[PDB]
Amino acid sequence: GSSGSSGVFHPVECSYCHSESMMGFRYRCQQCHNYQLCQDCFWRGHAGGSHSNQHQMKEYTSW
Ligand SMILES: [Zn+2]
Ligand SMILES: [Zn+2]
Repeated sequence: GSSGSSGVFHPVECSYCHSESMMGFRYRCQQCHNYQLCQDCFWRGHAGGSHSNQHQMKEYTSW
C-alpha cells in the first residue's frame, strides 16, 4: 500500500481485500466476532476455520 496523511483519513477500506475504490459497502457477518466484507468479497464469497460460508452478512453504515 501507499498513501499520504494530508487528505483522506480512515476511508472506506475492507478488512481482507482491503479495497480502495468506493463501490462496495460495510457488510458485517450475522453471528461472528470480527467479520466485515464488501460487495466484492461477498460476490465471490469468503470464509475460514472461523467464519463459515453459510454465514450471511448485514449491511451497515459505519465505515
Ligand atoms: Zn472486500
Ligand atoms: Zn460468520
